[PDB]
Amino acid sequence: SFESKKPMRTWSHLAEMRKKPSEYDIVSRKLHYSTNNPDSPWELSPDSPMNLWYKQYRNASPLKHDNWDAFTDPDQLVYRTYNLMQDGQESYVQSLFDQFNEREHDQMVREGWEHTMARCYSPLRYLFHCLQMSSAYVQQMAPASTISNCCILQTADSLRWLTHTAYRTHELSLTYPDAGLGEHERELWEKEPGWQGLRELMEKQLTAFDWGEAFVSLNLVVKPMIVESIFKPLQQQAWENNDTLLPLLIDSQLKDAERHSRWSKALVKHALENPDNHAVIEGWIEKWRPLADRAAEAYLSMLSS
Amino acid sequence: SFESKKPMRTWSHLAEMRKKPSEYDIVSRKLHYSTNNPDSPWELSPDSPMNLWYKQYRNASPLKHDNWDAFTDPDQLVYRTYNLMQDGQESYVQSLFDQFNEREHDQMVREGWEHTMARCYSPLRYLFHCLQMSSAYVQQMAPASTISNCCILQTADSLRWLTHTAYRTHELSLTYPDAGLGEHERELWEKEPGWQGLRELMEKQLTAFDWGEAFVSLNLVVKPMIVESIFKPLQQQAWENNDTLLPLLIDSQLKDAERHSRWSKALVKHALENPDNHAVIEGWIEKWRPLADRAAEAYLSMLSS
Amino acid sequence: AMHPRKDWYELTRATNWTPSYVTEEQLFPERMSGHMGIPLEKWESYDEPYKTSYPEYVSIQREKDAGAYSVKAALERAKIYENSDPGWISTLKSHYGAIAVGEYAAVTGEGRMARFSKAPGNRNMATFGMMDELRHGQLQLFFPHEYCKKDRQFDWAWRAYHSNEWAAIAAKHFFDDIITGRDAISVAIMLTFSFETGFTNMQFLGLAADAAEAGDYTFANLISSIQTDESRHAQQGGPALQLLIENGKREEAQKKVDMAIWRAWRLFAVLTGPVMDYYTPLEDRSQSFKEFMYEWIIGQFERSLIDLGLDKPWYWDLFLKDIDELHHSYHMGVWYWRTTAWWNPAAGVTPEERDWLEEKYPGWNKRWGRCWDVITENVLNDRMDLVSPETLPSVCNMSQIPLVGVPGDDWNIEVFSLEHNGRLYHFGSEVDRWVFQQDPVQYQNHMNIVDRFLAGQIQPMTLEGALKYMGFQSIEEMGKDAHDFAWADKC
Amino acid sequence: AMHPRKDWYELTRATNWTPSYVTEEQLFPERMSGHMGIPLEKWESYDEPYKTSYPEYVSIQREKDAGAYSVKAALERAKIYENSDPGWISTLKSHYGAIAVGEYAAVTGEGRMARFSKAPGNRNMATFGMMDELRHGQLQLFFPHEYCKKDRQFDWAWRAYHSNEWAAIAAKHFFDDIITGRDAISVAIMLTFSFETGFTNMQFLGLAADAAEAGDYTFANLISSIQTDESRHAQQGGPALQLLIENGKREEAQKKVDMAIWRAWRLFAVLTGPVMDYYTPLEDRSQSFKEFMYEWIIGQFERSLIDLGLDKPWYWDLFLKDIDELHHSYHMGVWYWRTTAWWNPAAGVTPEERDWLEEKYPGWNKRWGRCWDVITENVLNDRMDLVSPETLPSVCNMSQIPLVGVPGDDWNIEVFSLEHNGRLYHFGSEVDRWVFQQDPVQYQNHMNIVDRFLAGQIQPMTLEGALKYMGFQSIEEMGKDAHDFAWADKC
Amino acid sequence: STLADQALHNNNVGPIIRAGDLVEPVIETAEIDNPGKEITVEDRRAYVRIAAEGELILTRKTLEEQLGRPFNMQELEINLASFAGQIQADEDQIRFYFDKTM
Amino acid sequence: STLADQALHNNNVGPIIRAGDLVEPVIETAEIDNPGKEITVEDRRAYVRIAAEGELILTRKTLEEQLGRPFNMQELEINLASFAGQIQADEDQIRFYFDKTM
Amino acid sequence: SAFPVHAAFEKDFLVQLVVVDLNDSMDQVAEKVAYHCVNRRVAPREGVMRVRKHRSTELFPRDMTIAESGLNPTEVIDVVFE
Amino acid sequence: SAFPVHAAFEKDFLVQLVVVDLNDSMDQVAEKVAYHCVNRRVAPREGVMRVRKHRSTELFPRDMTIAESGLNPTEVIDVVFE
Ligand SMILES: [Fe+3]
Ligand SMILES: [Fe+3]
Ligand SMILES: [Fe+3]
Ligand SMILES: [Fe+3]
Repeated sequence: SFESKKPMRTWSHLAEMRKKPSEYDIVSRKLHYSTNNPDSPWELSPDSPMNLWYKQYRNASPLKHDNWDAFTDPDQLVYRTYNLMQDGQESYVQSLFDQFNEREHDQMVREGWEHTMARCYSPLRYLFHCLQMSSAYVQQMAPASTISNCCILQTADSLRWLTHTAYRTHELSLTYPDAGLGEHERELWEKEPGWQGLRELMEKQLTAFDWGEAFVSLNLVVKPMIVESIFKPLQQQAWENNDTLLPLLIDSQLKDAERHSRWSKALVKHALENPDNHAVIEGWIEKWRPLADRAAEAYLSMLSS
Repeated sequence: SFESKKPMRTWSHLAEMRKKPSEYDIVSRKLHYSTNNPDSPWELSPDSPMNLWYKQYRNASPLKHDNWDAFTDPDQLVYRTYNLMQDGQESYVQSLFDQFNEREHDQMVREGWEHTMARCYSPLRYLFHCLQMSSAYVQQMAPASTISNCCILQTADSLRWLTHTAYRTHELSLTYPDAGLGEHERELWEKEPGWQGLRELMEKQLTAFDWGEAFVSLNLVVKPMIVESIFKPLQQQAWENNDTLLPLLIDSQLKDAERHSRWSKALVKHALENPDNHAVIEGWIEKWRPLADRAAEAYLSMLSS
Repeated sequence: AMHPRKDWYELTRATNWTPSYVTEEQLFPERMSGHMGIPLEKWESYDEPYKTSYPEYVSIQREKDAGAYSVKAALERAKIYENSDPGWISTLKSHYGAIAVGEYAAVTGEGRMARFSKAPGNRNMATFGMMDELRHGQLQLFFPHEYCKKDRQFDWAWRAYHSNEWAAIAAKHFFDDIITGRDAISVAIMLTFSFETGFTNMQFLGLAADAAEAGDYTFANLISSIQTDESRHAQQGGPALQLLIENGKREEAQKKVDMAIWRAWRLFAVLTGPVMDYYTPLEDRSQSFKEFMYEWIIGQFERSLIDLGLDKPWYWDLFLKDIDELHHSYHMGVWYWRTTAWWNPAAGVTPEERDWLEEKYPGWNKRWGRCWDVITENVLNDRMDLVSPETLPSVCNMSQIPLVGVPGDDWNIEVFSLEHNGRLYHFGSEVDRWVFQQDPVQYQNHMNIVDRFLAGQIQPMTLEGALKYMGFQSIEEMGKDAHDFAWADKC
Repeated sequence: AMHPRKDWYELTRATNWTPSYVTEEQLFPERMSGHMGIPLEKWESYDEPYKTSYPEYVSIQREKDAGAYSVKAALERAKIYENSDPGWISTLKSHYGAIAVGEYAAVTGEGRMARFSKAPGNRNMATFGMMDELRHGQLQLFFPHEYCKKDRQFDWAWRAYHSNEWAAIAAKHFFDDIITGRDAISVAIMLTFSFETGFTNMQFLGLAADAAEAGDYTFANLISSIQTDESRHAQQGGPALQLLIENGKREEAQKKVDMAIWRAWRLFAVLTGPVMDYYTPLEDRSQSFKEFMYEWIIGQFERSLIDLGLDKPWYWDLFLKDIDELHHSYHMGVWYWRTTAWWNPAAGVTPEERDWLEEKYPGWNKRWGRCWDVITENVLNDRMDLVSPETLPSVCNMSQIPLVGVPGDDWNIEVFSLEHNGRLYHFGSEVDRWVFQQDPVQYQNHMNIVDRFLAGQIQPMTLEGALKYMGFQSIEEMGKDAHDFAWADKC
Repeated sequence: STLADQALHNNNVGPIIRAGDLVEPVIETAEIDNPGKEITVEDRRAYVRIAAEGELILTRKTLEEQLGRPFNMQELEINLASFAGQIQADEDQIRFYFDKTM
Repeated sequence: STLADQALHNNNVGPIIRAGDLVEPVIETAEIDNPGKEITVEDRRAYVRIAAEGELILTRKTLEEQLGRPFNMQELEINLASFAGQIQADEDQIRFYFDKTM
Repeated sequence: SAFPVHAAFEKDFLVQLVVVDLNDSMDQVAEKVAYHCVNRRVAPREGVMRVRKHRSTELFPRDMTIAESGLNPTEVIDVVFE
Repeated sequence: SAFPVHAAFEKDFLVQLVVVDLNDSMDQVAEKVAYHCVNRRVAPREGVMRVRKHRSTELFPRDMTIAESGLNPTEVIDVVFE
């Protein structure tokens, strides 16, 4: 039978929290209803194509936890506060672009630097769009909305970096119209050996459909390699070629990247509450590391010559 | 007798404008009721002390126009849009401070630079507060609210620069605690010869009570000298001493300064509709120029040695 | 200086390349991508007509939210919850329950495109679309959350998609079919074109007009702000349809639009119809449900569909008749079975309202009016047992909504049935049966709530057993007449 | 990393120095500065208790305005102008007329400090104060501006300070005396301490409460946002008073506070009193004018004054009696001479209101009620000539407001007169005469409107000649009863 | 389907502006930037439906002048709740239009 | 002056919060950060008068926890429409207080 | 021998699940449907109620049982007046 | 010989500008003040109206003129009942 019960101060699922629920809790937690029915993620035939896909690539993942939904973004970002934060950071970057343009920064880079940018920087737009696609995939497959929310914002950050690169490629080409800036990046991504490790890495990562393996390979192998092997060496090369804008822009992008590493590590910490997950995660890191290392090595020998 | 008249689409004083009034027009124009009654600016005894002051230092100024109120800020700024603009610029500057601090920028300036900053930069806080006081004076005495609004925002900008200087003085002192940063600026402003031209200049300018002479001496003599003789030489010195933050900060302050020059010039253009005002303005510029030149010369020989 | 977006926009979507270490098909599998065999190079002509870029996006969306939250904050003491007509409060409750977590599901339709569309401009506009639906999911959880402490039915803003309540099943069956359960190109066409340039304008602008009349500006300001995002990301679908038509796939495109519009229609008729013609107080009804339909779906949406080179759907005349009829019957079902709803349906049949209904739908009193005559007589005579049901409606195997017809003087009702794979299915229209036949693997083993009741899954097999199954956790949560029958006094 | 404000704040106000090329007195002349001979070094201990810094200011004020304008924009169609009680519309009109350009004048009191205060923290906090009053002047021109097209009386939001209308003279005589017409330290004490921690809370928060009850959230949200700035820049006055007391100037400080509070009181009694007890619809009256007085001025303001080491003013008991009495009489004067106001006074004396008035002010019906009995009888008997005046009130030479007393059964009225320099002046209280005697050079040759009428300056010397002199430009602009006497029907 | 036929066979295009500070400026802009076209306006309080036949242009420069404050074309999105017609938008204007004539 | 005497002789201090999203978080914060003091609240719809005897502290950390979103102490100004008591404010808290006891 | 049917009653607005019995006459089935209809949403009236397969033209005889009828469970029936 | 006075009428709520004549009796002055008061804000009554300097205890005689009174222009008078 049905009893009488009083109104609750928050959602019925938070109503046993000790602390007063935050904005983050209220709008982010336990929103994937597709994990409720293990036989029918989606309200359709149990063997519909997308039901099979999710039962295979989410529910059946070797990476297992009995309460994914208790995962918490260490940054507790919501849409509102992401836009406040990134409007501040992106307004700062746009102001840098405006001011460094006024100062005709690009005319004073070391002789030849435009050629190094056209080879090693402007085709990053492909790489970053791969991050973007791949983040969107972890979003749609992750088994808790608090995980997926982190991926959504990471997907937006990828597009942010993509757009920086597009903007600067075009701007650089105005001072240097005879380096193929804005013209030859697809040929470079497809045929230049320094790009082929990365391109092989992402094409294979983009076809890893298990949500766990997708997350591990993207966030724990590929993206840390980009930070150490692409972002930071590029800042150093800029330093030696009198490009003082690139280091500042890359320090803004590194804030984003550090934030991705933060939620990633927090998700690892949550998954490792289950002891089996150590061998699962470590297995996938070993699987993907040699591609990542190969990618890095080819990129740096292209950059450093 | 009294006729019937229809509602107007805007204030009765704008209602003959051809164009639809703007936000700027609506909230800025013709708000000084103290110019309506030439015998009694203020609603008090006609010979009250402040009535005498205004009749002497505003109404009786040699700088004359029959319609001061038709003056227009070329930038058409209102409080709302000033805060949007300066929140963007000041957020950018604060982000620069944060990032350059992270990078330990101050530890890499050329040997001795902290001593040059402590002599030639940190006492600017006195100079800029003089600008602040002086702007507030032109505000309260100017004979049209659209002129006064420009002064108010200029007064805020002065305080903005003052606060930059305070912030950086304190921050620099953390890396360089034995240069007297934050300790000896008043003694420097009062006793160091490189500061005495400027200090003589502002003390005499702050006692020019005629609104016209106040405006001309502040905006057409002193502030252009600061741009050419203080702001720009400091950027050049920073360049030669590996201070890459100071040039960026000063480029933000120069935006403010260019904006002051813009409304100033527009006010000159408006006043010169009256032919007598040419000799008045030019007379005051000749009167104040030698102080300004002396100030500049002493500052630069202190800076360049 | 800054360079204008036109000068660098092309580089932002110059992101297609020719795969070499995997095949194109592996990277864009058809079951997720739905490219219909159209090669990568043809997709590069896709040109989103409503562009944005990342720095503009974060700036503008910051401003949108600033205004939405400010207005909520400034009007918290306006006493909407206490001073509004209870039919208006019920409209809020169904809206938030039927939409909030469905918005958050839509993140996944946009993510499907961001990853699996072969059109590069689509993948970027989908990335903003992901972000937009995230906003919409968070807004429509945050806004109703302050009412939790007033009324447990507001807990269904969060709870409804987690339940097996009949209307939540209808909503999830629809959204999982058009948003989360198909390939990227199907989402472009069925969600962003068909649903989001068609019907969402009804719920989010037509309803806003009623909210503004009802003096609820927090809600009107919220939902019209939401629809400004939709107006941008809905423009992903046109350019996909145009491309499909240019590459020989007009027929497939047309079938997907026809199916999505019908599916959307049946769900909006059961949620938005009763709201607009019955729950919203008479003097707040900006237009009737049918008038709004003719403005938004016939006048605006259908004209856009024709402009893009598609045809009026084959069922157009059925549709037009349905606009005159279906929601009056759906209202009646929701109201008679109110105890299975998480809001409080208003009957909306005081004599004044019935005069309005008759003006907006001539012949109403001799049809639905005949039913409401009996009900109203039982209420006046305090025969309240005759006003609560003692069995279940039969339910559509497509829309998940009860099977209805026109009652009274010219009674007509029709069920369209189908045997398939050794099972008997029932549908509430020719079109719903056709939708099933278009893709039987999507639907065949799905069980509607009545199928479940008869198969032993709902225990005990009683109305109470069903209310428990549907997720109700206290007596207060089940729907009641909005005015506790006070309307009978007006009769 | 950023460094916290505490670590660098002191350098922002380390801006005093010892003048050498001019004297200290030349740089801070006493007539503009009002330092009373206290040397620069003593002023460096000034410590503003409510600090801000430039980057925080622009950020936070951006956010304040974003919310004010958003709310205005979201509620433009709420029909306040058409659906509000006309007494509420009149309250808006007097508020904007009596305040908007007075806010902009206050920029000049803050500029007086920014330039001429010897306290460095005062000069910076005044610079933010300048900016704040700029905001307040622009808001309260921008908000009423959309109503110009509805009603010429809204033109007085801009026009009033440019006119010689009697109430605009009263307002300007007050603001020019305490804000624009004295030295910097007088402004600190009379404006930021006495007026802006005392009385502005009544107009801008007490009235907000009534506005929120009246369902006008645009206005309530506006004016409470304005008062958040005041709460910061009003904190310039305490620290100045403390310094004056520490340096032997307690008596001078006390006289300035006593004078400013009385002057503020008479003007607020004629503008805010009638609003709160008569124009605001009965059911929107959060508290009576006297109740609000006891909350804000007695309970909050006077307690702060005592905490800072000052005394209750010498006239305290007169003041308390005045709270019970004055505004009822001022209401009557404004309403009987309504044709000289730019708003439409509501009489506020329907039997229901008179019961309320009697509860809030026992003995009211045997006093002011006696006057309203005659007026109401003339209205019922359509003797409308007996409801319009045919002469001028006598007016105070300090407050510029008519000379009034208690009418009816225990009639008492008193004028306090003074000969000075061969002229006869009249004042409406002991305190107003005392204020004049405190600084005769500020007032002596000022002529109130009635002085002007008798001296030949208003031509023709007729009521119509006076309405023209006061600036009225069409028949629509002059005040009328707010309800066109419809209240008589309730009697 | 007479009522429906007649509703379908329109060539109306133009913005649907949500309630707020953009409604009157856009109406005024629609009139100024499409001279010799009739602009129709249907006011539904929460939004306003603004239309012309076949094409309706809003230029940034006119909209800025009618709004009375600095205005970037992309900002129209804050108040553009829907629109009829296909859209083409740039930094200088937005055009609502149809390819066919029904 | 009995009514007036009694109104004057109070030692009430604390914030007056304008209507909005800060009212309940501040009330809750006043209670948590001043344990064993009674907090009084007078609701006037456009604002709320929150008080305690002699001293009332609001800490940023508690206010952030009650508001449920990141919060800097200076932001309280957006909603601090007035206050009783002298104020001392820093990055960590705001204290309302009186020097005397009446 | 519970036997579910889906039943549309004349002049009513919907189809409803009604559980009849395998041995039930068409007269008894028509009663059991009427129970959930007449005097709830449908006004009573004189006449004989009859049972047909949905949209049929043939009435089942009054005495025939659902068992003798060849109806399958969950098929749709109409309840109508002669 | 217009002669302005400021006059407070008994039971009224304010003081008003009334312009009397230099040769006017105190009876005629009391009429001219009553004009702007009685039946406007003050109920009529039986009795004789009298004129005194404001707050005075001495009444001016009824026949005395303002001229014979020594009042100055713009001085305040009360109009009162015996
Ligand atoms: Fe959405
Ligand atoms: Fe959407
Ligand atoms: Fe102010
Ligand atoms: Fe103020």
